[PDB]
Amino acid sequence: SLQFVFACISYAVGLGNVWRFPYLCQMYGGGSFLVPYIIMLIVEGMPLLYLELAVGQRMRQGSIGAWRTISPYLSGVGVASVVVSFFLSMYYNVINAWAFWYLFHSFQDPLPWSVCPLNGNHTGYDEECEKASSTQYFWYRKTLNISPSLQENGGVQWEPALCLLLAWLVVYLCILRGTESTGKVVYFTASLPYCVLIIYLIRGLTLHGATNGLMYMFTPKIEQLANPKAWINAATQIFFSLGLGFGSLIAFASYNEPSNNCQKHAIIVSLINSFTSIFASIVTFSIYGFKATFNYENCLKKVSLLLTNTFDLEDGFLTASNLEQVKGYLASAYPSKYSEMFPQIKNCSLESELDTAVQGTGLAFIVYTEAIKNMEVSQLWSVLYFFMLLMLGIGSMLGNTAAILTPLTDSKIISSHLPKEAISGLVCLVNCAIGMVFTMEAGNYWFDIFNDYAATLSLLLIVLVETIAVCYVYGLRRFESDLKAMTGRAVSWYWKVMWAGVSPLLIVSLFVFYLSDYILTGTLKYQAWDASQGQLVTKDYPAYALAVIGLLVASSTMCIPLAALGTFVQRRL
Amino acid sequence: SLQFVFACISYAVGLGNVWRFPYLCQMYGGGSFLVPYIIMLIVEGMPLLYLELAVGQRMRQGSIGAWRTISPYLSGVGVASVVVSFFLSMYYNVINAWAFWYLFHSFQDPLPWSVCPLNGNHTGYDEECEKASSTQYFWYRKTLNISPSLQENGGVQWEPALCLLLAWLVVYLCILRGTESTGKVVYFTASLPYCVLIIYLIRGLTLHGATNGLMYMFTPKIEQLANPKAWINAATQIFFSLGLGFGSLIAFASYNEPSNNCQKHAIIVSLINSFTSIFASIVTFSIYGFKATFNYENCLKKVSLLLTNTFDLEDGFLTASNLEQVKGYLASAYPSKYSEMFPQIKNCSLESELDTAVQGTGLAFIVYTEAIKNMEVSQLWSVLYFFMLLMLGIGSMLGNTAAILTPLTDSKIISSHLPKEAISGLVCLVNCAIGMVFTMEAGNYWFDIFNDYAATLSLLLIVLVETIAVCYVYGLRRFESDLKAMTGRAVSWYWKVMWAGVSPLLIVSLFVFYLSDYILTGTLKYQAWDASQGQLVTKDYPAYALAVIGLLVASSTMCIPLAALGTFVQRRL
Amino acid sequence: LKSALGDKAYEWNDNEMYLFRSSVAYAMRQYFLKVKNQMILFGEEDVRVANLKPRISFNFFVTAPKNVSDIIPRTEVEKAIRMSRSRINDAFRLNDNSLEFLGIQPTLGPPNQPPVSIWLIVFGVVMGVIVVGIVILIFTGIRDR
Amino acid sequence: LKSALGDKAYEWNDNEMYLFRSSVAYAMRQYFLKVKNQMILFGEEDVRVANLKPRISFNFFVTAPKNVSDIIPRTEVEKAIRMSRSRINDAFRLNDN
Ligand SMILES: CCCCCCCCCCCCCCCCCC(=O)OC[C@H](COP(=O)(O)O)OC(=O)CCCCCCCCCCCCCCCCC
Ligand SMILES: CCCCCCCCCCCCCCCCCC(=O)OC[C@H](COP(=O)(O)O)OC(=O)CCCCCCCCCCCCCCCCC
Ligand SMILES: CCCCCCCCCCCCCCCCCC(=O)OC[C@H](COP(=O)(O)O)OC(=O)CCCCCCCCCCCCCCCCC
Ligand SMILES: CCCCCCCCCCCCCCCCCC(=O)OC[C@H](COP(=O)(O)O)OC(=O)CCCCCCCCCCCCCCCCC
Ligand SMILES: CCCCCCCCCCCCCCCCCC(=O)OC[C@H](COP(=O)(O)O)OC(=O)CCCCCCCCCCCCCCCCC
Ligand SMILES: CCCCCCCCCCCCCCCCCC(=O)OC[C@H](COP(=O)(O)O)OC(=O)CCCCCCCCCCCCCCCCC
Ligand SMILES: *[C@@H]1O[C@H](CO)[C@@H](O[C@@H]2O[C@H](CO)[C@@H](O)[C@H](O)[C@H]2NC(C)=O)[C@H](O)[C@H]1NC(C)=O
Ligand SMILES: *[C@@H]1O[C@H](CO)[C@@H](O[C@@H]2O[C@H](CO)[C@@H](O)[C@H](O)[C@H]2NC(C)=O)[C@H](O)[C@H]1NC(C)=O
Ligand SMILES: *[C@@H]1O[C@H](CO)[C@@H](O[C@@H]2O[C@H](CO)[C@@H](O)[C@H](O)[C@H]2NC(C)=O)[C@H](O)[C@H]1NC(C)=O
Ligand SMILES: *[C@@H]1O[C@H](CO)[C@@H](O[C@@H]2O[C@H](CO)[C@@H](O)[C@H](O)[C@H]2NC(C)=O)[C@H](O)[C@H]1NC(C)=O
Ligand SMILES: *[C@@H]1O[C@H](CO)[C@@H](O)[C@H](O)[C@H]1NC(C)=O
Ligand SMILES: *[C@@H]1O[C@H](CO)[C@@H](O)[C@H](O)[C@H]1NC(C)=O
Ligand SMILES: *[C@@H]1O[C@H](CO)[C@@H](O)[C@H](O)[C@H]1NC(C)=O
Ligand SMILES: *[C@@H]1O[C@H](CO)[C@@H](O)[C@H](O)[C@H]1NC(C)=O
Repeated sequence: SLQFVFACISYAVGLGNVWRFPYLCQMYGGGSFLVPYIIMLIVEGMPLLYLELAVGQRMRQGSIGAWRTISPYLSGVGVASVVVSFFLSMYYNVINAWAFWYLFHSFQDPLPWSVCPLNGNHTGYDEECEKASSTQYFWYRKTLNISPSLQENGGVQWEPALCLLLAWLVVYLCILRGTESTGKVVYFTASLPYCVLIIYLIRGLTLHGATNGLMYMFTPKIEQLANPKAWINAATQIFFSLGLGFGSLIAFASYNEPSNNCQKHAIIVSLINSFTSIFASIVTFSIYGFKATFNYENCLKKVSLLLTNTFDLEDGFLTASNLEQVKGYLASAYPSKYSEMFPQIKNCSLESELDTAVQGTGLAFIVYTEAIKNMEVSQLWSVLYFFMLLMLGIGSMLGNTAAILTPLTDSKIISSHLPKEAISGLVCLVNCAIGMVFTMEAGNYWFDIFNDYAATLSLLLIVLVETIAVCYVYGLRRFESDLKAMTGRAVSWYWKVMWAGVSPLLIVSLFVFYLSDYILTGTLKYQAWDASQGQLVTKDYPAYALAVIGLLVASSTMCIPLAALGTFVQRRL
Repeated sequence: SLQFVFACISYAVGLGNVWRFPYLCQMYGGGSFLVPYIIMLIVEGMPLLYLELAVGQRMRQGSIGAWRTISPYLSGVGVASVVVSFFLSMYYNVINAWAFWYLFHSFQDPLPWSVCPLNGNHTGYDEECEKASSTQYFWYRKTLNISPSLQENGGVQWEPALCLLLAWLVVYLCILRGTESTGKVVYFTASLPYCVLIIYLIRGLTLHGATNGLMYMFTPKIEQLANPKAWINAATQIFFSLGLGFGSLIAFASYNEPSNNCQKHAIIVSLINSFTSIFASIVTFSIYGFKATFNYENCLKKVSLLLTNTFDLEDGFLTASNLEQVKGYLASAYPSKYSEMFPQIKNCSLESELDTAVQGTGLAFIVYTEAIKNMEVSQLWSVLYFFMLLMLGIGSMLGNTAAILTPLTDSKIISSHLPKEAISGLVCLVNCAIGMVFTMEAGNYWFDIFNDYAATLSLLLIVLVETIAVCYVYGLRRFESDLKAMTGRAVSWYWKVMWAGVSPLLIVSLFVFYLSDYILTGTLKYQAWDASQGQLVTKDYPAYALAVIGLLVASSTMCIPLAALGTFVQRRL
Repeated sequence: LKSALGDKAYEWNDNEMYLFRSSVAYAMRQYFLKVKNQMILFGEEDVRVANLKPRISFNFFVTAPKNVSDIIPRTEVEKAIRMSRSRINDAFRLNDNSLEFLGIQPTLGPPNQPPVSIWLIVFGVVMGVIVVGIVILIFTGIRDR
Repeated sequence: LKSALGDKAYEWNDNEMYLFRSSVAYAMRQYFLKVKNQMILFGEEDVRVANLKPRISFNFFVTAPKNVSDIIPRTEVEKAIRMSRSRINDAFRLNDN
């Protein structure tokens, strides 16, 4: 009966594990971001999930109902957890939208991203498609057509709008046909991702210069480990990938698990999450090292050609090594021609290029599409990989939607007029109509604005409130005795210390150091595309930027003290 | 519960249906052989099978036991039926041997029959491989190395010997692991042949000039319908393909079928046999018409090239049509050069070529291997088709072996010392050691000697004896009443007349006309390979040829009057 | 031309004959440089052409540069053409069957790569699994009697 | 040569220059026959070559057959080369890059 473990993996695997993790890893050197991940996981990944599953089996009640019965001070954590996932779903659906788009654009020969367009003269390729590669251009222009600045709001684009519409429609269909999609089918949906990842690992590992990718991803470079931004980002990636804080897990083990063990189950799920992350982040980086070394060799060959053309030299004389020697020998040759061309000599090195080659929030897309054009058959692997990604996305999507469809339908006041199908349609409708914003020309700016902050700050506050409450408002020994009574086992001091001792201190120390290094530099610069050059410049935020993040974080996690105040006023009459 | 019909097809499909039928069809014009087949099938194919299945359900006893209980005059028909299949198995196994061989020779690139060898000068291809095609050479030389005459016995060849050994070994394994191979697996083994035949039909139907093959196979040309040889050959092909006379069918419905209907079952099986034959004989002949028209176009282009080279003419001037016109215009041009080359002008026409292009007992091999080299991938379709053929062969093989393993083990005198595994090993051993003869250099001559006659004459005698006995020794009305009593149905006069009225007369009239037209011409000429030219010349039989066919037919069907005599002497003491 | 280039062939005017004479002169230069170690300046007017026909076909022969009575023997011209045939073909887009130098045949086409006649090893492994199944089955049969 | 033919390239001696001059003369003949409708007998000695370098590179220009002071304008040589470029490439096994 292996079905339980495959069901557990189904619970586990999401899209912050396969898509967000590689991007966030690359964003901070990789090797100098990987070790912090393991650290924060070992020290606050496991015990928090243990505690949450334990209290979920204990109370056997809804998210809001559990914290209502626990304490009066704890009325707003449930509604905060609901609105968090509510805000999540909107900007979460556009990823499925893009996967749909790339799938639809793969029924051809050749693939549209595989060849650059032509100029008006029909002589050479479009230089816009040459500064960027054959893929990056297709990503930032064809499917996005982003504006180089944020100040250019612009008009709504309609192809991604339509694709997002279809995504929301298929979401609605999957939710409307029952609150289940597993059972005798879990094997298929749980084995597909691993299988395609193995195939793509075999592919991307027989690619030249792939070793550089792994070498760069693994080496720890101790210069940004002293930056707490990577620390908080890793902590948040773990929190968001494990579904904690959202309340889906505290609600999953409510009408289930009479007296089974939560420690073993949670340990399996957390280990599988970490293994999925660390494995899926190896194929991408092998391929990314391949892309980096190819770009480097191309730069080298181009400058060698310019050199052998300008003065004169037997072809094949400046290949890869003697260049420097030649570079010297041509200095004393005739500097009256050498100095006058020196400002054109391109100066490119491998590690500097490998640092920033494909970076950005669309990393997975640009690297995978670059790897698919290198296959033997193209449409097949394309549609297979994109179907895998879309299926994982829709699975995570329905998982997220459960945690919001359930806690709104149980209240007997709101579900008196309309049944569930009606309110489900209304929420899908408002969700699409608000997420249309990312379809705008400068929509990816809103996307990267939303993602990190709305996934980080509110969740980090709610989890700390949950822990400090369950520990120092209910009593550790009381819950220990309750578990000893319900299951017949004694908790180890291992969790006894880790539930209130270390993690509550470490998380707030990291938060304070994050908010303190925020004032050591000033305001922040996000990104920009610079189509004229084809790289990622670092334009600054506009005025209303800070304001909109302020309202985001406020509306996301300023609800717990409001329930604390409501308790104060409801005790006075 | 569709399993019964697929079991019936399993009972039905053999190798005289897929391999022997196309060869025998081509041997006599095809269209002028197809209609006689339908005639003899409708008039004596169905009712004889009906009668046999009926009496098998009636007696519910062994082959020899049934005819022992029926009448005393009927003791030798069982042993004759046994020795017939015994003689069959030997020369039947070499086909599986050849299929194994061709399978083993298909794990390469390119396929060995696809390219001709070189000469010692390394300038042009071996002319031996050019007179014959790239396949015919591989068939008559590589896997056979036949001698141009029968008088050249020669030494034993060892590669086909070894392959036949492996064939007998796998026969022994399949028989030793139970007396069954079906059950929840019948779908696969019954659907494989049809599926591959559909694929090969789709292939061979998108080949240029394929219409000529079907057109030739279907048109009746009324010049050999007046030859009774085609008549007897078609009758025998039907008899041998339907497993009658061998006793396997009279024994199959013995420990089975308590009171079910035999008419419907036998009708289904006979219709399915005929449909399988007529369908499988369409893909081969489409491909064979393709091969014919290709050979014709090649002849035409070669002579056009010789013409345009010898005098002088703009290239591309003699393509396919104006040739005759040109052929005229070059007569008055300079006959002092035209007459002196006229004896070299090749004179080739489409129908004369299509008459004899691949004819011979290896027809299926030479045409299918020629069709496989024309595929997109080669090893795949090769091994698939040969595995299909080998599986059908081994199925028919175990079916044949059952009808001889059963009736020898029931006698309590012979099965007192040794169990079944021992005697099975002994019979496989003697069968291999006698079938080694076909491995000889001039072994195919022995093969074609055995096939037609041992499959025709003995079977035709045994069936007529069976019919005349069951009708005019037991009484038609008596058996009619017995069936009315056992099953509760009244036989139609349809079978009442056809069991003794028409078929007993027609079969002996055809036999007499066959043996009468044998003396209107004299002795017979069989075939010959003429490696020096690459066609099929018609060498005459040697002296001992007639003697060996005489002993074959005697030993095969001179056992019924011997039992009639044994009854005479066992009534005198 | 019709055979090789199909429905794409160029027409054969006299500029094609000029290019052909130039190709043959180059082929002779190369041979006399790389073998005889001399250096002779053949031109396109030392290749004499005769009997031009429409089915495309003619004779030619090569003389010394200015000594018109001096004719390079046939054997050496054949040698010099074997050496550079693959280049003269490419100059006209022909493939050694649409450009025949009667009396010169190409004979470098030998295919051979069977290491062990690999059919035999597959037969052997199949025979091995056959005999191991047979022995296991006679084992199980005679034992359980 | 090293770029195109890889580890198969021929060396470039003066017979290659002879063949190149012959190819260009043929290309000029064809153009003047199929466009100007004239018929001029250019030879391999009406293609003047200058500044031969080892990185393979030189200048050339074409004159009338025997009137050495008569130079075909640059534009017409470019036209005549566009017309037969795919043939000059094939003569040397080069691919337009
Ligand atoms: C991808 C994103 C979009 C996906 C797709 C979303 C679209 C789904 C949205 C569906 C919205 C409508 C759901 C239809 C449900 C079944 C329709 C049906 O059965 O109708 C029968 C039927 C429809 O009309 P018929 O044509 O006569 O059958 O309605 C009735 O006759 C029942 C009588 C209704 C009584 C009205 C009084 C109710 C309120 C009382 C006073 C309080 C007012 C507050 C109202 C509460 C509203 C919040
Ligand atoms: C996307 C956003 C998601 C939103 C989802 C949130 C859904 C639940 C929001 C409310 C949760 C916060 C709890 C606040 C406490 C309720 C206030 C109150 O009781 O009023 C005092 C109220 C008096 O307050 P006063 O106005 O100050 O006098 O007491 C009453 O007399 C009300 C009578 C109760 C009527 C029974 C109705 C049964 C439905 C209740 C179930 C709803 C809770 C869902 C929990 C599920 C677990 C089973
Ligand atoms: C490489 C992929 C993962 C490899 C592991 C394969 C699967 C391991 C199965 C887990 C074994 C547990 C089986 C069931 C028993 C439950 C365990 C238990 O009772 O715990 C309470 C157990 C009870 O001990 P007590 O203190 O005597 O009560 O707690 C412990 O003392 C064990 C502490 C071990 C800490 C975890 C192991 C690693 C810690 C050291 C630093 C690790 C470096 C990280 C680098 C990793 C690189 C990949
Ligand atoms: C590859 C060739 C295949 C060969 C397979 C043929 C196997 C059977 C061959 C014999 C069939 C011909 C029937 C001839 C009649 C037998 C002669 C006779 O009875 O002797 C008279 C014999 C007297 O003859 P006398 O020598 O003239 O006095 O009567 C006896 O007293 C013999 C005592 C009988 C002993 C019982 C033995 C039980 C085994 C008998 C079963 C064998 C028949 C198989 C049929 C299966 C149906 C159940
Ligand atoms: C591909 C074609 C080839 C396929 C492969 C074919 C090869 C299979 C052939 C197998 C032949 C041998 C079968 C072995 C059967 C099991 C062996 C076994 O269990 O032996 C135990 C055993 C073998 O010797 P062990 O090494 O002491 O075990 O034999 C005995 O000890 C039993 C004592 C035997 C008594 C002998 C007296 C029997 C006859 C009495 C007088 C009448 C004489 C007439 C004889 C009748 C012969 C027709
Ligand atoms: C094309 C593939 C085959 C097409 C046939 C599809 C399947 C047919 C299912 C058979 C129908 C029988 C269903 C069950 C009833 C049993 C029949 C029955 O009762 O028979 C006794 C039935 C009883 O009649 P009674 O004489 O009144 O007792 O006998 C007959 O009278 C029917 C005679 C029909 C003869 C067979 C049909 C063809 C004969 C005419 C010449 C045929 C030309 C051949 C050329 C063919 C070209 C392809
Ligand atoms: C690549 O390296 C060369 C050599 O270091 C750089 O040339 C130097 O450029 C700096 C300006 O940053 C000058 O101050 C130095 O004088 C230059 N070196 C010499 C020897 O003159 C070159 O600038 C680098 N590439 C780029 C794009 O800056
Ligand atoms: C192909 O057809 C031609 C024309 O019919 C044949 O030439 C005739 O051959 C016969 C011999 O069988 C002579 O008697 C005739 O005189 C020939 N015709 C003429 C016009 O002279 C030719 O023989 C045929 N091909 C072959 C191989 O025989
Ligand atoms: C032109 O070539 C011919 C032969 O190819 C040369 O004739 C030879 O001349 C020498 C002396 O001049 C004689 O000894 C030979 O016997 C001649 N050979 C033949 C075959 O007759 C002739 O000399 C050459 N002329 C020039 C100017 O080089
Ligand atoms: C050689 O070519 C030059 C120019 O290519 C010819 O010069 C022309 O001569 C005519 C009269 O002879 C003058 O009217 C033109 O003005 C001249 N052109 C130039 C550009 O000066 C010259 O005639 C040609 N010589 C021959 C013998 O054909
Ligand atoms: C060639 O195309 C370029 C496009 O950048 C254009 O600027 C230029 O004018 C064109 N040249 C001609 C001669 O049309
Ligand atoms: C690189 O330059 C050095 C210096 O002369 C030379 O020895 C070497 O062969 C050159 N390598 C290549 C590949 O040209
Ligand atoms: C060329 O090969 C053939 C083979 O038929 C042979 O008869 C002939 O002598 C060979 N020619 C030479 C010159 O070796
Ligand atoms: C065949 O010959 C006739 C007779 O002149 C001619 O009209 C026709 O074009 C020729 N066809 C071909 C394909 O050469």
